[PDB]
Formats: sequence, structure tokens, C-alpha cells
Amino acid sequence: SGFRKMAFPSGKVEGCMVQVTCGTTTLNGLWLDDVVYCPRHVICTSEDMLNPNYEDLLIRKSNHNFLVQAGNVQLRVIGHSMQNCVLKLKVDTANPKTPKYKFVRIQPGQTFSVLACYNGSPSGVYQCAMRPNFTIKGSFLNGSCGSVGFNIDYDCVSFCYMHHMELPTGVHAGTDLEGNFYGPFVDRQTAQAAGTDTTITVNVLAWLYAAVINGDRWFLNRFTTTLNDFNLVAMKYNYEPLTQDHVDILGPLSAQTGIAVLDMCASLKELLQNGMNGRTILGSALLEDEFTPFDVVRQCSGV
Amino acid sequence: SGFRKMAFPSGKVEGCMVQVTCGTTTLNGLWLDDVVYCPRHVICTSEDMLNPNYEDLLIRKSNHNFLVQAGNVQLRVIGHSMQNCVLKLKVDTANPKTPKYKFVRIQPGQTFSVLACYNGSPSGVYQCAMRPNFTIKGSFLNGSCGSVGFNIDYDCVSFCYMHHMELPTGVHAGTDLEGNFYGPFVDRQTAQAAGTDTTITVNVLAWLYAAVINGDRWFLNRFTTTLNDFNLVAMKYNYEPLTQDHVDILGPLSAQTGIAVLDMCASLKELLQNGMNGRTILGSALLEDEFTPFDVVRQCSGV
Ligand SMILES: *[C@](O)(C(=O)NC1CC1)[C@H](C[C@@H]1CCNC1=O)NC(=O)[C@H](CC(C)C)N1C[C@@H](NC(=O)OCc2cc(F)cc(F)c2)CCC1=O
Ligand SMILES: *[C@](O)(C(=O)NC1CC1)[C@H](C[C@@H]1CCNC1=O)NC(=O)[C@H](CC(C)C)N1C[C@@H](NC(=O)OCc2cc(F)cc(F)c2)CCC1=O
Repeated sequence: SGFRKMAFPSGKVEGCMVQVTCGTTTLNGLWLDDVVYCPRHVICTSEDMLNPNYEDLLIRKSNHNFLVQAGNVQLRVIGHSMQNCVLKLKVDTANPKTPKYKFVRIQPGQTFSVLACYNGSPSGVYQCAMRPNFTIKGSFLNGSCGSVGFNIDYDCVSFCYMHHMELPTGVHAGTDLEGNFYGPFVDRQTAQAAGTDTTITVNVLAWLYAAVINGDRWFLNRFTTTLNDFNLVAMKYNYEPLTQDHVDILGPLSAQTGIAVLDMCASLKELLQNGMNGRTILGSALLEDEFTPFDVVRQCSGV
Repeated sequence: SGFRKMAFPSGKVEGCMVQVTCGTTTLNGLWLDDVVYCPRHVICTSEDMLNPNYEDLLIRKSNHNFLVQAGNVQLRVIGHSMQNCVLKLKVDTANPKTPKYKFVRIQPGQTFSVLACYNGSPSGVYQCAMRPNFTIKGSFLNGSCGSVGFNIDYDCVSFCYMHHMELPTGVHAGTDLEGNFYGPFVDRQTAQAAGTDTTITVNVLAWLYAAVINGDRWFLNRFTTTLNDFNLVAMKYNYEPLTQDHVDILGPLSAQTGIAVLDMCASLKELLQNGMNGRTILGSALLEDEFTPFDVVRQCSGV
């Protein structure tokens, strides 16, 4: 039946993207009700970026210094504040397309859709994971800042991510919609370290289950293992330690397949220890960790 | 900056999806102006599927036998015809959300976004290639039939694909919107062969260029090659033969990188002959052929 990297439909979020301009800097804003959210570094100059005092930079700016463009229509800014690393622009006009929405801080290992935007126009949509080190493996060029990540909950959009920066590793960092960075990152042009990039173990198990449901079951061995024994081998390969919570989350996938979580851990252990010998699992020659159990169920149940 | 499998924004296509029901069969329709398009096998019973005479099956049906539901509203069917393997239902109400659109037959090697739908509700969106053997590597469960593939041309939606069937290989087949199958497939439950699944060579070169633009350039060797010499090695590995058209399409990527197409062919030759030695290119341990040159430029230029 197939297994694919799948984003949520983007339409509800498309009608929320606007253009925000301050001096020479143009980027993306999120227009919900009568508030527009964007990265505060919209106020920064080329050289301000080395060590900006946002409080002093923001103080030289008034309502009329912000150009907020929905399509071809200019909105009137009647208020501004800084919340952490986001600028909230109060506007005269409530977005008539505002969907039912929430702001959530996502946890590491969870996935969301990114609607990649330039000049407040939606460009494309792809799925990302908040990696254990609070980075994402995105596709973000000059102009993409203010692009948002989100989940759809039948009708309700859960915004979880706003894009701010690229790290030397070719990897991306940003905030929740209250403007708190995921991870230790700051919005300034300085040397910044993402930690060691550990693998989301529960996600790899979900993906090996997806493989089995789709008839790909060569990597299944005659062995079994224990939490402590598997987790000794995880540690060696920079895998997140598997917990009983993780085992319980996988139970619907165990139940559907008839393969005990611990039997799947044994298979994973030998793949980690032996490699794949030029063989592939769901069209990949490496172990994929950017699918959650929910993602696997959703796609293998048809939500 | 990153390189990712990216779909078009789906919103324009979301407002075009309806539910089509005939007897016990429910699937997806495309509502454009006052016409609804869907797979003709909507009229089929469990056993009709072995060898259906669609003409005779369609003759036992009237306008009122078709239930077309846009959200919670029933549309009135005032006409029906069969065009090849699609049913066109004429409806009283023109879709008020009809975008500027075209129907195109895509060529093999070109890519499109699939909006995976169940019960006329959009589920998710992912990018596919029409493979040389006229199959796609999708994610399609019971209920997905009538889901469409499309390109966006600034404002104009180019619908190219409607989903009909799964092949034994776990691989998918369907029609253009005039109801002509891509490839030799027929809408009946019989043993059907996709041909040998050849690699789209121009796409792999585009992807090796994308790798280089994103700073991943280990697979570059000190050698060069000729069309005829590379194409002798392509043949061995079931790669599409590279033509001077293919070379010309890649020129903007050559020009931006300073790497001659033929120098990139030499790199590809040694990867095909030597493998990757457990190394990765853009996070893949195999050679990716589902990105076109346009896709690479679009993502590496920010369209
Ligand atoms: C957005 O602000 C944006 O799109 N702005 C509109 C173009 C005006 C961009 C998005 C980046 C740009 C390229 N691809 C992206 O995702 N972000 C920034 O400009 C960041 C602003 C900071 C204040 C957060 N920014 C500035 C630079 N930071 C830097 O040099 O850090 C040290 C560094 C980083 C690195 F990756 C390698 C190094 F060796 C050193 C550049 C990176 C960045 O994201
Ligand atoms: C749609 O019609 C659909 O979603 N219908 C709504 C559920 C009522 C489905 C989509 C398929 C179903 C599972 N995943 C899909 O993508 N298509 C069909 O039902 C096809 C109808 C035919 C008339 C085209 N269909 C029927 C079966 N065909 C078959 O058995 O062919 C021989 C075969 C195929 C195979 F893959 C392996 C074999 F060993 C033999 C099943 C497959 C199919 O797509």
C-alpha cells in the first residue's frame, strides 16, 4: 500500500501567511485574529546581527515602521510588543480566514508540517521532526524566516514552530509561537552548537513496524532481547534510550502485526551491529527516525 | 540550506475534493465548474471487478444513482458520461472554489504533488514521479481512489493524475483527467505487469547537483567521460539513456555550480560501479531519482 513522508494539507495555514517589512528586511508573518506574529530580527540591520540589543532596536521603531501586506492589501498596525524572540503586531483587521487554532510547544521526536514561504506566499510543504537536539532538517533559503510548522487536529491547527535561522551543519532552528527557541539557540550571528544529533529510537521502531505492515520483513531475526540489553546497544549508536512509555506507545503496532516490541528491538540491534548489506527498507538504505508511531498508525489506518 | 522532498501547497485543490457514492462504493471526485470527475469503477461490485463491461454496468445507472457530497451538502447530478476510465457527473452547482486549472498528460520522469483523500476529505500531501514504467511510489489505502496529482503554475493548477489501483509490487497506477491510464494498465482485477523499473538518469544528476550546491561534494572524482561511455554504464544499471536534451536541461545547474554535466556523469559512473561505502548524499544512502532539474532549481532558487 506504500509508506511516504506526508505533510498535512496546508490550505488553512496558507490564508494566514502575510508579508512583514521593517526598513530593508522582508519576511513572513502569521496573521491570526487581529495579531500578526513574526521573528523580532525583522528590525535588525546586516551589522546589528552580530550583537543586537532588541529592546533598544525596537525603541527606535513605531507602529507605522511595520509594513504588513496580506496579498495586495496593506494592514494598519495599531500596536506592537516583543514576546521573547517574536514580534506581535496588533492590526485593525481580524483575519477573516483565521482557522480554529492553538499554540503548542512540541516535544523532541514529534513531527509537524512546514509550509515554506517567501514574501508571504506559500512555496511548498514538507514533514520535519523536532530532533532530540532541538534542530530540524529543513529546506530554508533567504526569505523563509517566519515560515511556520503545524499539526491539524481534524479542524484545529496546532502551530508549533516559526523559522529563524540556519546552523553551520546545514540544519535549522526556530521558536514556538510565544517566541521561545527550541534548544539553546539565540537570534544573533555567532558560533552556536547543536549538541550530538541522537536518533529517535521509538520512531525507528515505528518505521520497522510500517515496513512489516507493508510486507518488508527480511530484517526480522530469530532472536529477542531485554530493554537494558537493547539500551546498552542504543547508547553505543547515539540512539535515545527506550522506556516502558515508548513500549506502550508502540502497542497498537505490536497488536496489529503480532510482533512483540522486544522482538523488533532484537532486529534493530542486528541492523545497528551488521548494517543493511546494500538492502533497503521502505525504499531507504538507512534507518529512518522522522516517523512517529501516530504518523505510522495515521498512514497505516488512513486518518 | 537543505534539500527536501517538497509538495505544492494543497489549498486550491482541497476545495475541489468531493465524495462520490454509487451503491456501496464510496470514493473521491474532483469538482471543477459544473462537472465532477471520478474513477468509473465506482459503479462496480466486488465480483464485477474480475471482468467488468463498464458500458453495460453504466446502462443500469441513472443521474439519481450518484451521490455527490461536498462537505455536508448534496449536489444534484443532472447528467453523466464515461470518458475512457473516468466518469464525468454534470451537477446543477458550479464549484465556487474552482481555481484557474488545466488538464495535462505528464511525461515520465516529471513530478507532481498527490493530495491523498478519504471520503472526499484531504488527508495528506506528498511528491511523486511518474516513473519510466508509468507507475508511482505512493501511499494509498482503501478509499483513496479519485485522489489527484497536480502542479501549481503561480496561480494555475495543472491536474495530471487520478488514482485508480495498487500493483502487486506495492506500487500505484491511475489516469490523466481524460481517463487515459498512464502505462498499459486496465481497471479490472487481473494479473498486470509494470515493466522493468528504470532509473530517471537526468533526475539523479539534478540531485547530485543539489548535493554540490548544499556543500556535499565527496563523490566528485578527478575523471570525466563521454555520453556514449556513460550510457554504456547506464544500460548495465537500468538507467534511462542520457541525451543532449537532458544535458541542456541541466545547464542552469552546471552554470551555477561550475561542474560540466559530463564531469558529473563520471562521478555517477563510479558511484554506480563502486557503491557509496556506507556514506550518504543529502541524508540518503542511495541515489535519488524523484527530483527533476526544475524541482532542484525551484528549491535551490526559492520559487
Ligand atoms: C531569515 O532571517 C530570513 O529568511 N530573512 C529574510 C532574507 C531577509 C534567515 C533564514 C536563513 C538564511 C539563509 N537560510 C535560512 O534559513 N535567517 C537569518 O538570517 C539568521 C539571522 C540571525 C539573527 C538568527 N541567520 C544569520 C546568519 N547567522 C550566522 O552567521 O551564525 C554563525 C554561523 C552560522 C552557520 F550556519 C555557519 C557558520 F560557520 C557560522 C546566517 C545564518 C542565519 O540563519
Ligand atoms: C480504490 O478503488 C478505492 O480506494 N476504492 C474505495 C474503497 C472503496 C482502490 C485503491 C487501492 C485499494 C487498496 N490500496 C489502493 O490503492 N483501488 C481498487 O480497488 C482497484 C480496483 C480495480 C478495478 C482497478 N484494485 C482491485 C484489486 N485488483 C487486483 O487484485 O489486481 C490483481 C493483483 C494486484 C496486486 F496488487 C497483487 C496481486 F497479486 C494481484 C486490488 C488492487 C486494486 O488497486
